[PDB]
Order: sequence, then C-alpha cells, then structure tokens
Amino acid sequence: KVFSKSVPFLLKPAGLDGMVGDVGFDPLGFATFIDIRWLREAELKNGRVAMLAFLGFIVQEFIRLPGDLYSEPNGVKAFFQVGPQPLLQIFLFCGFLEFNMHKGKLTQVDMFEDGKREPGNFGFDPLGFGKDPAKRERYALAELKNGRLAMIAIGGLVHHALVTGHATF
Amino acid sequence: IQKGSTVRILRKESYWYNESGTVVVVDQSKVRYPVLVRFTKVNYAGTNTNNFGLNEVEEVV
Amino acid sequence: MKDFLKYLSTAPVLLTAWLTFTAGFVIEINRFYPDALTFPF
Amino acid sequence: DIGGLNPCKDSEVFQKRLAKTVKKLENRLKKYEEGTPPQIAIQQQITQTKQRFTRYADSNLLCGNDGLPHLITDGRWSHGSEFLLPSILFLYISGWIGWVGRKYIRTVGQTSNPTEKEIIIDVPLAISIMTSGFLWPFAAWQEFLSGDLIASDETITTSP
Amino acid sequence: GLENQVGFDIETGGKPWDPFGFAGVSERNGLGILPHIKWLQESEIKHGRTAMLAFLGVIVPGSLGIYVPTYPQEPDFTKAFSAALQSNPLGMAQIALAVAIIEGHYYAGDFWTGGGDRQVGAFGFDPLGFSKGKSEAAIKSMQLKEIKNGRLAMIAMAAFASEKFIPGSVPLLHSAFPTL
Amino acid sequence: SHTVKIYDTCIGCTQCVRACPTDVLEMVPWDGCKAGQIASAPRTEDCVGCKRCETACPTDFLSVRVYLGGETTRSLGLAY
Ligand code: CLA
Ligand code: CLA
Ligand SMILES: CC(/C=C/C=C(C)/C=C/[C@@]12O[C@]1(C)C[C@@H](O)CC2(C)C)=C\C=C\C=C(C)\C=C\C=C(C)\C=C\[C@@]12O[C@]1(C)C[C@@H](O)CC2(C)C
Ligand code: SF4
Repeated sequence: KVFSKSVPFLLKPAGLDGMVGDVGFDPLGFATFIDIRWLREAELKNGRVAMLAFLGFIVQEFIRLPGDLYSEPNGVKAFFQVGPQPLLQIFLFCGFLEFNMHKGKLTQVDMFEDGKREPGNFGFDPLGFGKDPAKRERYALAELKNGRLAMIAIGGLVHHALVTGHATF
Repeated sequence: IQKGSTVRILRKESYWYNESGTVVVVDQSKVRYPVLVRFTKVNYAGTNTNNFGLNEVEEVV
Repeated sequence: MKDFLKYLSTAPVLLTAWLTFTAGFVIEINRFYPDALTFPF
Repeated sequence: DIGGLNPCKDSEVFQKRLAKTVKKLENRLKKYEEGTPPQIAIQQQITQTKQRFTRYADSNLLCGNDGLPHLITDGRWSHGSEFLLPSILFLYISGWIGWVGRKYIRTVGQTSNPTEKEIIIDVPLAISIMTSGFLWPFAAWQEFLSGDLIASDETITTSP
Repeated sequence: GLENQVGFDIETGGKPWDPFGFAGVSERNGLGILPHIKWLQESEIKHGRTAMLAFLGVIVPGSLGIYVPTYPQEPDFTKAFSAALQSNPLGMAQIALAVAIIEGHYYAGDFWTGGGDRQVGAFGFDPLGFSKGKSEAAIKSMQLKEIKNGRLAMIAMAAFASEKFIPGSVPLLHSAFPTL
Repeated sequence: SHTVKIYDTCIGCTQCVRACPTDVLEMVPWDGCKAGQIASAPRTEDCVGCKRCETACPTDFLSVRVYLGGETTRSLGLAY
C-alpha cells in the first residue's frame, strides 16, 4: 500500500495523479464520485472569485467610490446599502461572462463531455505571463494555493463583519 | 429477417404493436407464424416473447 | 461500508432523506421569514 | 380600486381585526405569571401578529369588506408580487424538477439494467443531473429545436 | 434554408442571424402550426414597410407641422387617429377600404405552409423603373437595403412606443426630435 | 351454454386443456404449429365460463376465447 503524502495514515486517493496540486489530500474521496476535471474547474473558479472578493473587501473599506450609495466601509452592510440594482447588473454581467467563456457548455454533464478542455484553462493571458513552461507549473500551484487561502480568508472576513459589524481594518 | 434482426410488429392485436423487437429464430418449416421475436417490455400476462408471421414483422433499417 | 452505502442509495432511504431535507428548509424559511403571503420583493 | 376593493392600510375592518386579535392574545397573557416562558411565547405571538398586520398593510394589498387581503391575479404588474412573481418562481422550480427527472430517466434508460437504477438511484449520476437543472428553460429550448424532446411514431397506440 | 435568402450581411458575421431558430420550426412536428419561412419573410416586408411609413407619419406631421387642410392639428400620434376618426370619418373609412383592398389582392395565406405563386413582397409596383434592368446581385442588394431599412424603422417605432410608455427609455430621442 | 373458439395462433402447449375444470377442451391433431396439435372445444355444454382456459394461454392475445352466452344449470355451476 502507498498511503497518502498529506494524510499519512490514509491510503492514497485515486484520480488525482496528473494534477498540478496533488498532495494526496482527499480523505472523503470526492474525486471518486465527482469528475476530477469538474472538481478542479470548480476549485479554480471558487479560488479566483474568493481572491477578487478579498481584494474587493480591502479596497472597499479603504478607497470606496464617490456617492451616497457607495459610502459603507463594511462589505456586508455595503451589500445592502448599494441596493438591488447595482448587484443585479453584476449578476447579469457574471452570467454573460460565464456563458461566453465556457461557450455554451456550462453544466457538469455538458462540460468536459467532449474533453479537449484543460480544467480552468480559459486562455486568458493578455500580459503574456506564462509563455515559459518552466515557471508555468509553479504559477499554477501558486494560483491554487492562493485561491484556497483566499477562500478561507473570504469566509473569515465575511464572518468577522457579521459578528462585529464595523469593518476589517 | 434472421436471428438477431430488429423488426417492427405490425400485428394490431399485439402488446408490442408499432414497437421494435429482436428476432430469436425464423422457422424454416411450413408453420403459420415462424418468426419468434423477443421484447424488453413484458406484456400484461408477463411474457416477453411471441411468434409472428412473416407479413406481421417489418425489419428496421 | 460498500453495501451500506448501496442500501442508503435505495429509493425509500433516499426519498426519506430528500423529503426530510425539503421539509427542513421549508420550515426554516417559514421560521426566519414567517407569514409571507406575497413575494418579498 | 380594482374590483371595488380598497387598500388594507385604509381599511377600518382590517384594523378592527388586528385590535381584536391583539386583545384576545393579551387577555390570554393576563392569566400567566411574570417572565415565565408562557408569557414570553404569548408576547412573541403578539409581536408577530402586529408585524404581520403591519407588513400586509404596507404591501399594496387590497382588502374587501371583510378586512382580509384579496389577491389581484388578472395579470397586472401592479399586483405582480401576489401571483405573477410566485408563478414564475414555481415554474422555474417545477421545470427544474421535471427536467432533472426526465434527464435521469433518459440517461439510465440506455444502460444494461434500466429498472434497477430506478429503485436504487445512481446517486453520483443523480447529483450530476440535479444540479444541471438550473438551465432547464435553455436546455428545453435547445432539445425541442433538435427534435430530441418529442417522440413521433414509436409511441404505442391502442387498437382503435 | 436561411443561407439562400436575402436578409443577412456583415453586421451579424456572414451567417443569417437567428438566435432562436424560428426559421426552422415550420419543418418540425405538426402538419402546420408554426409559420413557414416564406410567411415570416412576408411579415418582414409588410412590417418594415408599415414601420417606415409610420416613422414618416409621426415625423412629418408631428414635428414639421405639415397638415392636410381639413384635418385636426394634433402633433401627437396617440390622439391623431381618434381626432381624424371624428373630424374626417370619410377619409379614414376610405383609407381602411384601400388598405383592405390592397391586402386582399396581395393575400399571403398560402405562405403559412409554404408555397404560392407570388414571391416575398413581390407586389409588382415598379412605377419609376428603379429595377427596370439590373443584375441579379443588384436586385438582391436593393432588397437587402429595403429589409434593413424596414428593420431600422421597426426599431425606431418601437423606441417611440417605449418612450411614450416608459419615460427615459430612449435617451437621445427627445434630443433628436425636439418637437413632439 | 357459453361459446369457446380456438384460433390458429394456437401453439399446442396444452395448458388450456389441463386447466379446464369441466373437461371442455381437448388436444387434437393439427399441422399449423410445431407441436402438431391444436386445442378443440367439443364439450362446450359443460363450459362453466370460469375462463381458466385463457388464463393459461401463452399466445399474445389468446388462442382460446370464451364468449359468455345463455345460461344453463351446468354453465351456472348449480349443484342444486
Ligand atoms: C468578486 C468580485 C467583486 C464583487 C462581487 C464586488 C462587489 C461590490 N463592490 Mg467591489 N471590488 C472588487 C471586487 C468585487 N466587488 C475588487 C477586486 C476591487 C479592487 C479594484 C473592488 C473595489 C471596489 C470599490 C472601490 C468599490 C466597490 C464597491 C462594490 C459594491 C458596489 C458595486 C460597485 O460599484 O463595484 C465597483 C467595483 C469595481 C470598480 C472593481 C472592478 C471589478 C473587479 C476588478 C472585478 C473585475 C472582474 C473582471 C470583469 C473579469 C475578470 C476577467 C475574466 C476573463 C475572468 C459591490 C458590493 C463599491 C462600494 O459599495 O463600496 C463599499 C465601491 O466604492 N468595489
Ligand atoms: C370567416 C371569415 C372569412 C372568410 C372565410 C373569408 C374568405 C375569403 N375572403 Mg374575406 N374578409 C373577411 C372574412 C372572411 N373572408 C372580413 C371580415 C373582411 C373584412 C371586411 C374580408 C375582406 C376580404 C377582401 C377585401 C377580400 C377577401 C377575399 C376572400 C377570399 C379569398 C382570399 C382571402 O381569404 O383573403 C382575404 C383574407 C382575409 C380578409 C382574412 C380574414 C380573417 C378573418 C377576419 C378571421 C376570422 C376567423 C375567425 C376564427 C372566425 C370566428 C368564427 C366564429 C367564432 C364567429 C375568401 C373566399 C378576397 C376575395 O374576394 O377574392 C375574390 C378579397 O379580395 N376578404
Ligand atoms: C468554514 C470554512 C473553512 C473551514 C476550513 C477548515 C475547517 C479547514 C481545516 C483544514 O485546514 C486545516 C485547519 C488543516 C488542513 O491541513 C486540513 C483541513 C481540514 C483542510 C470556510 C467558510 C467560508 C464561508 C464563506 C466563504 C462565506 C461567505 C459568505 C458570503 C459571501 C455571504 C454573503 C451574504 O452574507 C452577506 C454578505 C449578506 C447576506 O444577507 C446575504 C449573503 C449573500 C448570504
Ligand atoms: S371456461 Fe375456460 S376453463 Fe372453464 S371450462 Fe369453459 S373453457 Fe375450460
């Protein structure tokens, strides 16, 4: 028996072999009954959204926009003060982005049905970082780790605002 | 038609009328209903096979 | 735990779990926002 | 206004109903002692009754001669939160349910043992299909266009 | 089918713009319950011509102030119909009769299931020889120009109706037609 | 007495004859099926109409058909 590298008292999970964040961490075996490509796509998207949202917290409490609506240093209270109209526009824009970036196939059964789709690979690289394949793997691992850390931190900041109410500081 | 062929039942008084079945064996003797067809759906009596005539089955392309 | 998980995948257990979860979130919506006769918006 | 009804904010019988309910609850409250859980429960009942009546008053709700909110479901968007918006919400949810059920039926209908997978659900595949129902309006008007939504003549018919 | 019909240009790539596939629903289930592509194209031509005429009829009377002598001077299309219906009933009756005769002669009812002797918006009607002798590509280009102008007029009339109903729906409208 | 008819869809499996409680059906020689036998109904005066005969019929829509008709003390199953 091999046993996992992360959880040393557990057997090595299956389906994670050719990935860019494999430390053998899957005690519940989510990769066995869920497609690993979909799981990586979801992890990357959740991580990127969490990173953007954490940066949004830190900037919002600091900078903010001119106007009476955009005057709440607290993100949770800003979600309510801003009203539904600005939020629904963000929702519709995110939907438009989702549709055009995945080119129609948006669901768990439709995406990766034909393969030829690296999980999380939207081809988005205008600044050109990533031409060298040597640093590409390191950049992918850094993105994954930062995304996970940002998921934890996004939960932390949101719940700090809920239990205190003032801000993050 | 032959063994393993897919046919459509043309007999109107059939639980598998307009449906497709699999031919089990076509008898070469002088019997009236030589074609034996097996279906996936059991009829109201529980059977899933029946003998059909040559003009009561239409082979699917 | 290979056949126990298959037993939990049977129709009665799955229906009971799904209906219990469904009644649960319905009852909790009606606890946190009671007496909702019209759409909140 | 519509149909001879009047807003509940200006309906005297509505306020009479609220006052009578509150008075009954307070009379019930009188027969218990101090800050005991029964009094707390009755006070919560009174508070919830007042909140519900206030919300119904400030809700563009039309009340009849009995002081009860009447629903205007002719289709006008003015009273759109009474029927039309809940109608859209239910249509979305029920279409989701029907779509995921149909997709599961058609998916396990092409396996070796279709009947086995109906009493013993393939929970992985079931979860895969169920979370994909959020696009049911789009999926339905992408399968109807391709002719994959409707059968034509393989459907069975009785003798006559 | 849409590949060999007039109506698509560079604005929507090179392909016929049809997000909802409405041109291909006629061949779908049912003998006929949804219109054929011929009916849809005739509806194109009719709606576009009507929209162009209506744009002229809301711009010229309402803004430029030009009025038929014995007709109400109402620079408002939401009341001009009734005002002329009372003021000059005979004129409106004759207009309705002429419209009915024109449409009955050019009936498009066999277009619903596809077929008929006429073409899409044929109508004859070439008095001043604009298509007297032309190349086939030239006639197709003129038809495409007509269809696109009809679509633009449809959009303009819809914008008029929207701004009248929901104020501020078309921002530049009142700055581009300063008078009502 | 009831009427019992036999149709050439008979496969001669004898299940009708051995299910008749009143000895109405019997197997007779035939050349229309593999078994070379077909059911016959020569004693329909004893037919009671219980339709056990066509409950044991394996052919698609039956090869023995019982049409209930005029009643008799034999067909009504009257021991009195
Ligand atoms: C998950 C992302 C996310 C979400 C949902 C929000 C949501 C919100 N922000 Mg916000 N913000 C974000 C990220 C986000 N922010 C980031 C990363 C920054 C740093 C630039 C800011 C800086 C910021 C300021 C300064 C203010 C807000 C404010 C607000 C609120 C009102 C909407 C508004 O005016 O936004 C305006 C948001 C921006 C101008 C930021 C630009 C949008 C970012 C960059 C996301 C862009 C993603 C991109 C389009 C797609 C990626 C590429 C694609 C190929 C994947 C609303 C609650 C306002 C508020 O209520 O104050 C409390 C306000 O004053 N935000
Ligand atoms: C039952 C209704 C009905 C029927 C079957 C017909 C039949 C006919 N009409 Mg006609 N017409 C009708 C009503 C009707 N008309 C009405 C109300 C008018 C307006 C006054 C006209 C004006 C008219 C003209 C001007 C001409 C015809 C012509 C014709 C003939 C062939 C061309 C054609 O159909 O295009 C015309 C098509 C229409 C006018 C469409 C009418 C659509 C109707 C109104 C819909 C009714 C259906 C509805 C479900 C009925 C309800 C039943 C019950 C509930 C009451 C044909 C014999 C032509 C002719 O005579 O050929 C030599 C011609 O030139 N029609
Ligand atoms: C709990 C949590 C993470 C828990 C992580 C744990 C235990 C990790 C444990 C480990 O790492 C260690 C310790 C060691 C590792 O080696 C092993 C593991 C085991 C892996 C994240 C919560 C994360 C929670 C998140 C992200 C919640 C985000 C909430 C948002 C955005 C809410 C928005 C709103 O609330 C407002 C603002 C207004 C409302 O009215 C409307 C809405 C919209 C609802
Ligand atoms: S009824 Fe059927 S079973 Fe009973 S006797 Fe007549 S035939 Fe035999």
